[PDB]
Amino acid sequence: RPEIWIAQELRRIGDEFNAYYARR
Amino acid sequence: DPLRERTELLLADYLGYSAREPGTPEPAPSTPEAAVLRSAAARLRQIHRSFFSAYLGYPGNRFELVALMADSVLSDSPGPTWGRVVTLVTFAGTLLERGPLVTAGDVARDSQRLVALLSSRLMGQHRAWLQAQGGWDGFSHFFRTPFP
Repeated sequence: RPEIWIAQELRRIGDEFNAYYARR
Repeated sequence: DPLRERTELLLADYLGYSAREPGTPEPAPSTPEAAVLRSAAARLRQIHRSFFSAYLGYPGNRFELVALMADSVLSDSPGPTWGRVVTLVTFAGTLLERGPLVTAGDVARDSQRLVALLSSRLMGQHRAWLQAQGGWDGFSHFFRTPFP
């Protein structure tokens, strides 16, 4: 089920991207 | 719901832009949040060029792929964040892109299907979360945060 792995990377990418803006 | 309609307009704007015929003029963002999303998506693709470039000419079922992941990407702990929202939407847009370097009706219906899917996921389980963030104005403010 490749969706589980890609979702994982999208989740990591999104959390990291969010952190650049979170607060500043 | 006005919040639903504003959400649908935003996704239609961005995914429509993503799906457009190669070499045609870029449509002007319809709203401030549409311009912010376009800018944030572009920066995200720059940062993760090799990851997104790999799905750029994606020959498989575009709707299925996003439908399989939309709930976990938005839901799974830590939970929904604007970063996740942009990432999922940017991923969906990537799947729709065409062009000379890539190639080296269908797109229309797929973009419509993705607009409906993503709107529903946002207005479905994460509606309360979105309102507490100040809605799409919160989104715009979040990514306009000044930098060093």
